[PDB]
Amino acid sequence: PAEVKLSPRDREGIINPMYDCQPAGAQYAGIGIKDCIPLVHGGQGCTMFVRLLFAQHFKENFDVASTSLHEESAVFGGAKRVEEGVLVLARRYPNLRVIPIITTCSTEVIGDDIEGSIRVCNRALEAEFPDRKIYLAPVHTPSFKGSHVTGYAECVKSVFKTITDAHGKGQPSGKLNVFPGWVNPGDVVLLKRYFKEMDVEANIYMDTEDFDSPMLPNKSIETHGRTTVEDIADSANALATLSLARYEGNTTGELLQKTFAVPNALVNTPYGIKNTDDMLRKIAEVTGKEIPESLVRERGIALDALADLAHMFFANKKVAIFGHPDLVLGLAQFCMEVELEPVLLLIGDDQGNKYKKDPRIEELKNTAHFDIEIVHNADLWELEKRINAGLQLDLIMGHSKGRYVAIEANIPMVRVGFPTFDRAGLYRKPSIGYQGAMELGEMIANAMFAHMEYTRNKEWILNTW
Amino acid sequence: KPAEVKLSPRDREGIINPMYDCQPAGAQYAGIGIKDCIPLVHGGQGCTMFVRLLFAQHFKENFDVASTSLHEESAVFGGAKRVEEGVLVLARRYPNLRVIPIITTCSTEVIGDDIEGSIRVCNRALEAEFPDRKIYLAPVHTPSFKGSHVTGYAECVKSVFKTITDAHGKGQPSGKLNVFPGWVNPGDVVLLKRYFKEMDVEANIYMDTEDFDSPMLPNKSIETHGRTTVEDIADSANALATLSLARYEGNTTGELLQKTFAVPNALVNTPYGIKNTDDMLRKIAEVTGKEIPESLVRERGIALDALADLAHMFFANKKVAIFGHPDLVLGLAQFCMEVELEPVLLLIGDDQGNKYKKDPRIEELKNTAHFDIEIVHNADLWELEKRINAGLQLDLIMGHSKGRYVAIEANIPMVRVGFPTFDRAGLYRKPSIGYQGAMELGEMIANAMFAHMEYTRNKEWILNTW
Amino acid sequence: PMVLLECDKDIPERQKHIYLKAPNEDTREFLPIANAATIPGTLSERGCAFCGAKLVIGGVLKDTIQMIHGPLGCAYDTWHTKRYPTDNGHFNMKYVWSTDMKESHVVFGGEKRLEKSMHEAFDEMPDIKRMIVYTTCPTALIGDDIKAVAKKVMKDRPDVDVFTVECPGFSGVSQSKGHHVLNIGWINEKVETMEKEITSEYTMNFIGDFNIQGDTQLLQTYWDRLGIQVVAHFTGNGTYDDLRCMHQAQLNVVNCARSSGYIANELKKRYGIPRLDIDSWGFNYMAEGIRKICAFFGIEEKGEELIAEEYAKWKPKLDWYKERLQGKKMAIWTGGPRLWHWTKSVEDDLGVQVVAMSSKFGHEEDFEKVIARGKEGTYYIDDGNELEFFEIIDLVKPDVIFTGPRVGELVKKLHIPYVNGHGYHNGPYMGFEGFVNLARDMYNAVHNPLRHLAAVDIRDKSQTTPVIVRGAA
Ligand code: CLF
Ligand code: CLF
Ligand SMILES: [Mg+2]
Ligand SMILES: [Mg+2]
Ligand SMILES: [S]
Repeated sequence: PAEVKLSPRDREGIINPMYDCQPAGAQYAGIGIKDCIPLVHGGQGCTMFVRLLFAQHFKENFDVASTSLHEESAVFGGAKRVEEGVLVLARRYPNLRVIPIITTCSTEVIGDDIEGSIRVCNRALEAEFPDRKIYLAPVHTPSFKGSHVTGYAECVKSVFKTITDAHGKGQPSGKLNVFPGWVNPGDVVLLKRYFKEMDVEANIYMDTEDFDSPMLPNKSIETHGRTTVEDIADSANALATLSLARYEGNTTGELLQKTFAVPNALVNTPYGIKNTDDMLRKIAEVTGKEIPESLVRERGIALDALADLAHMFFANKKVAIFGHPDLVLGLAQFCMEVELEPVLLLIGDDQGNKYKKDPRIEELKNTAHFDIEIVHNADLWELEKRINAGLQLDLIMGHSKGRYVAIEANIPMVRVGFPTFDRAGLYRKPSIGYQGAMELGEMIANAMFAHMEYTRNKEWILNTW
Repeated sequence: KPAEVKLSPRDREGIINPMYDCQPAGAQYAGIGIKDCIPLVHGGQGCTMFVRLLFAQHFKENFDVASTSLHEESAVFGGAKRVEEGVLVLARRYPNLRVIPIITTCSTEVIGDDIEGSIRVCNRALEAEFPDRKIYLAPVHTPSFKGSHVTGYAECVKSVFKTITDAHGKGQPSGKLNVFPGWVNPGDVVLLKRYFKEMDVEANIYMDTEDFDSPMLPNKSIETHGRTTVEDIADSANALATLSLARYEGNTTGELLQKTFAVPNALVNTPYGIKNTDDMLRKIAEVTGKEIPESLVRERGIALDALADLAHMFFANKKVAIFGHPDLVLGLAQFCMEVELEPVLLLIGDDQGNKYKKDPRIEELKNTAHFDIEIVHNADLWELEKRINAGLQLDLIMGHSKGRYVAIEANIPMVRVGFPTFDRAGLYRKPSIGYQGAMELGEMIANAMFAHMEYTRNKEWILNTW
Repeated sequence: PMVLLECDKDIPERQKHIYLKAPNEDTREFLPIANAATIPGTLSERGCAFCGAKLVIGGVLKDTIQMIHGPLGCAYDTWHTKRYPTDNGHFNMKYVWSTDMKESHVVFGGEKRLEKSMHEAFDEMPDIKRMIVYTTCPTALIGDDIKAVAKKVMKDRPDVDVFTVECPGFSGVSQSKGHHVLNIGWINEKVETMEKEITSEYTMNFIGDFNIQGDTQLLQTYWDRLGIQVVAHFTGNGTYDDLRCMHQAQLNVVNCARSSGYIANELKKRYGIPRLDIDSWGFNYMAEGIRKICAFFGIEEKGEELIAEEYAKWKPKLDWYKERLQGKKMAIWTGGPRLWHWTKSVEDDLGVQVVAMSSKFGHEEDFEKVIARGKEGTYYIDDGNELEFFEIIDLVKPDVIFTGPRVGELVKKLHIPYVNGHGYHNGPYMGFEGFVNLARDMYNAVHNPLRHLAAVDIRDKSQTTPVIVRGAA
């Protein structure tokens, strides 16, 4: 009677949304580009609340501007607000090179002609700044479909289309393109090390390592995306694209394959051991480079650590996971590797028709020995209501906006995905790869250990494990 | 009335809840960091087996240590034959064995076995039986009724270095630093190796325990070994300088190499916190003539950025108790004050108070603290529990896992530091020293406080927009 | 004079929004423009009208569903961002509700989607019988009539009460418009729709306090000591039904005249309840406020007992901080009122010099107040933007900035510490004890070893790493 079931939320309304709207994800894509300030065409909250969200996750400022739609534009249209906003950015930020122009619910409803405004601004900018090139990318992100996951993917794709349309195909680079998806600076640091150890040249899109910026003696601000116009333009010239996230950048890898014949390889997001193994095998396949001994060792260190935990503390423990779909599906596989039982997976948006075709669902259906409920179009009330109805969980894995569910239910909780504002430093700690699997497993154990102490549940057992 | 930093002894003769183990345990720890070494603990069997268990608790790994298996007969009539047989049984069964620290215990110190005489007997016997091997037998005098595992670690390092360098002497200058980090984790070794690599400084780290965190490999090979070789130890006579990070955990070996071989020894504050790391790097630059790299300015800046998110918001005016090895207690007290924590109670666990009173870091604390600090020497962990019972208000404890029940029952968040940290996972892989270590310590403190705020419903809504 | 900053050379209209107060000026000739349109593309700090209604005022209530009629982003964005505790387990911070508007609702209308969401919310939490419904950008644009839906829901479900607010984010110029729409609808529709027991000879409402880190609960210890019944708090630690009773009060005490003056003005017009403006931040300000309240009620001696005890408890600590904060330079970059509630109170009580102030959404009224209380040589900025903030820092070199966390994280790179001027560091900040809390955070922010450490370049042979000696009150 062994069943992995997909079902939608049974309510029309949302209580406690899992994700933000599309424009928020588009902003996140854009802030990873060097010399980029996204321009969010709509009311002011659509910008300011997202700048706050990024400050909650990263404890850093990121620059995003608004077009400040007001009442007159709601009656007569807002094109003049886009056009002014572009010029005001260009005039006041002399080094600015890229402006994704991100629509919102308001500006999608009223039908402002973004591409027409871009033609006006391109003419104005070419006349006023003859020796400057600014790339204006139209990003259509109505908030009444999809989520910040879809908006991220749409913005990446539009920026890549815009910049590669301008520069076309040149000389082969010998590099990989890599789209890790929506990951932390620590995940980017880990991937750079993997490619360096395997002697593989690669651009990671976007390179967000420097979001964790120093406080320096010279008072310099280094909190920038490192992916440049040049880096994005060179994507046309790659040997191949490695796409780690079906819902977070694969569509850009496909676009580069259609436009420039750069072959795209979509792999399972590298959460856990097998998914990391298979990612490295694909890298080896496409580059002809061997997997280095250093990665065999990191893998073995991870396995050694996880083996201290799995049958002692994890076996038969019931887990709920929520977050981005690539993360939820990848973490469910990781959980199984360490004998955890992910019985409830919650995915937070209207993309169920795609999720039903995800091959990882089938990988779960063919492996799990316990029922799995996958709730799509889920909110976080879907988790709280199921706990209130009697679902027994030993662990929750998810982002910080679910914290009160775990706190009130007295269930230990590991913070994963976005945003993780209610713990310190998690943006620096990998979750993907071998090291990431080890770090995740040790977070899980340490959360369980503290819970055993606070609840006096065999707390004496933490001596000779 | 100005703040006072007061040193006081435990007021009881007995111990309740000892902070440290005995000298032989620390000597065993020193020895397991040497490649092709199996320490031989001359005494009853518990003196070995309980310490192998202790290392398994901290590291979740096996380490090889042997016993001489003192029994009744040898306790009454002398244990030399047990030493001598144990050495030969080791050599016969472990063909790659090169170093045997012969570690005394309370029993074999009380009965007065002549360890140096047994070593002469064994050298004779080994030279005849194995004419193509050289095995280094180091006499390690570690009566457990003096000192602690801290002093026993320092004594074993010094005796092994004396033994090996006596045999090899001084030769070709190596151009390397000797580095004695003291009793630290594998993650601390990993950080130091990176610092030296980024500063283009060749160095031997004594002992190199990185590989204690060993992989589970496809070929089933066992790589859980110390990496410091005989050759590494012998080369200490040829170094440009010694950098000693721990006054109580290896500086006496630096001093012996200075006296014997004219290798200048530089003792610095143990590098817990920002200033102590800065000053260690300044000393390395002075002795080597090498610049501090930009990469370390950046790591320092990332640490400061992280700690600035925590200090005035969550840490200011919070009261801390710290216990552990003396170099770690004094260094963590300095780190705490950099981040606005107030370390009001420092507990150091052995009879070395005559040395602690002269520690320059005590004066550094006297000159900075704006709050009273009690430094209890010869402390046990009952000295902490009793003070809490009498009304000491603490917001945080920093110490090793054998103090866990104090924190649990008092409902005080604790961060696990020092040795052993068996009741949390992976801590041996985390640095505590250096810039990255300061950041990871500060974030452990914050995350422990954050969980405590949730469990106790103490303004748990505040963890949103800090 | 009015100031044209270098970063505003291509947006020179900004000069009429920035006043540098100079000796002998007639300030009436130099009042910033305020509450005017934003310039696109500036990185203004402003938010939207919906924020002002739901996040700032309505969402404070402890027992009310906050139904945001729109796509899910507006709801997500106003959840896990405020610090207004309650005495019922923080219901207000744990939950947010959306109608999850989809494309089909843009095409065909969202009224049935709202109605369904509303009944679901009441069904999921059967103990909750009160709701506020808010419009957002697209539900305003398609003309959904949320008042009509709410009317039907109340007819169909007679044990619930629903209030509605039209507050799409493009309305007005800032969050200010949301305040106004909410205030006026509440007094028009819901005041005097129930009554409560009167248990004191002395009654008041406290208008314009949102219980940031428990501010309202701290002030309530004063009212309870003085034997004053608070009919309603607008809206800190409040309830929907208490707000229906506001007409019963003898006196309206106002702190936030910006967000909440509207309903105090209408309560005076309609019910004759006098409006008393106070400052509930500031040590000596709090004493003035208590004395006014007690003079109005004729309980002066009870006021003087409370003041005496509070000064005995807290004044020595306040004065310890004043000794160490005297002469420090401060900037305040917040919504508006805290500029005029803090500039002179930190000067009087802590010796702190406020050298620059920026208001996101203040009106000309707020500028009148702040310039009346503020210093010469200080910059007064309406609707400041990020590049202006950098130029102002170079001009006035503050020792500390009271602002939101994101800006605090930006100025940290320049080694300038911050205190959260919105949600506080370690509050509450109102009242006698609260000003001591504010002073403690300011002290720990500025006299912080990490700031000194950050300035040291370890590569400079010439530099050492210092130690600083701190203190505690
Ligand atoms: S000013 Fe809402 S965040 Fe926007 S794109 Fe629409 S779902 Fe997303 Fe104010 S009312 Fe809200 S927050 Fe903006 S939309 Fe307007
Ligand atoms: S075989 Fe057993 S455990 Fe060994 S001593 Fe003897 S009774 Fe005790 Fe004690 S103090 Fe340390 S551990 Fe030894 S060297 Fe003495
Ligand atoms: Mg291991
Ligand atoms: Mg930072
Ligand atoms: S605003």
